Amino acid sequence: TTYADFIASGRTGRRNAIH
Amino acid sequence: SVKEFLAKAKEDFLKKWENPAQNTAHLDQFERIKTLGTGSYGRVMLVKHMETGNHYAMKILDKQKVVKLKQIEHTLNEKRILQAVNFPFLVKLEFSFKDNSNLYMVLEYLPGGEMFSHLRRIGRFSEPHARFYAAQIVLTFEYLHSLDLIYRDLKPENLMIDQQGYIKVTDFGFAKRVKGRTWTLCGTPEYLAPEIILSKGYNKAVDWWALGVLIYEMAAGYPPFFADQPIQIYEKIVSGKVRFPSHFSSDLKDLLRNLLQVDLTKRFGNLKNGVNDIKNHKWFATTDWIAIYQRKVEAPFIPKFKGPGDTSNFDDYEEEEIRVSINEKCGKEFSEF
Ligand SMILES: CCn1c(-c2nonc2N)nc2cnc(C)cc21
Repeated sequence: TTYADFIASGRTGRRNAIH
Repeated sequence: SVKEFLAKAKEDFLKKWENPAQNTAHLDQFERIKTLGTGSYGRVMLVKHMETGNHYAMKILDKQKVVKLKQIEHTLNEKRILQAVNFPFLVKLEFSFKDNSNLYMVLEYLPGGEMFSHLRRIGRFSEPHARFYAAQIVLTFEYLHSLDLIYRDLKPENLMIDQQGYIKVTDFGFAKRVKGRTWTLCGTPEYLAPEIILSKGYNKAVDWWALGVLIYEMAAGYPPFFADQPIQIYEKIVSGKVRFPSHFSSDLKDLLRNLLQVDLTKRFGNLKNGVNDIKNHKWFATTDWIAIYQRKVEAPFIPKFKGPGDTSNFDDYEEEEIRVSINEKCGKEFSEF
């Protein structure tokens, strides 16, 4: 599922602004 | 009318924008409680102002680190804009000052925490719940954009939930007052509009693209473009493709196709009718814009209130000292702060 793919991803925590 | 309200708001803003408040408190007036958050910008600390007993969120930036990160102009923008704005859905800047080492912005504290934590934990918000929050961002961008301000970092991490369940936008680290186009590559990967990724001159339409990303993430529980690395996210954004969960209403999908629109001559918020294309959309038919502004609408969620200084809604961070050198650092760079 898309949800399972998101939860297994490395970007579920707080996201930093770019540099 | 909306034109009349915004005209008075501009007159108020310009007086403060042209003559900014400076040096309105000192570090010794606050008791350090706990770190609320950290990032490349520095940290945000929960503090208590002894003379009032009020709690505040003190954003602390290290001047030397700001210089290394090439964020001098951006930090001056953040403070100059925050001290000048006034809107129900914007976090208030209560005081600001600097010392030999650091810059301090003392903000209104929201113990309710970031929308981010609630959204991740609950998983997703129903459409009426997501709409309630979306309406506050639409009004906030209508206000900011009328002052020639571009926000540039919309995301659930930057939306605080107050004691009444309403939103307060925080973090003006990339906000800028610009009448023309601008070019800085800044923002958060998942929320970048294609014109930013493609190194084009861009305008306030990037905030409306970011609103599409936010509404999608609130209603789906995950963003429209995600991957393990930013490069893979950028490839998805620029592809011109987007997939919606089957539970999304027809009205919600129609609004999102118009906000997540690569074509600038077609993106809602960027047309002749401006923000009214969004306000008048079918998805917002039940939204009473004035009742939202006046905070008369019952909020769908009220964070558990455990006291004015409680931090249960925030993660824990390693506590570091607040060091103040005996020598002034970067005096010229931050002279106007
Ligand atoms: C820790 C979350 N946070 C807050 C607040 N956290 O609690 N009340 C706040 N206000 N204000 C911020 C400004 N800039 C930043 C990067 C983060 C901020």
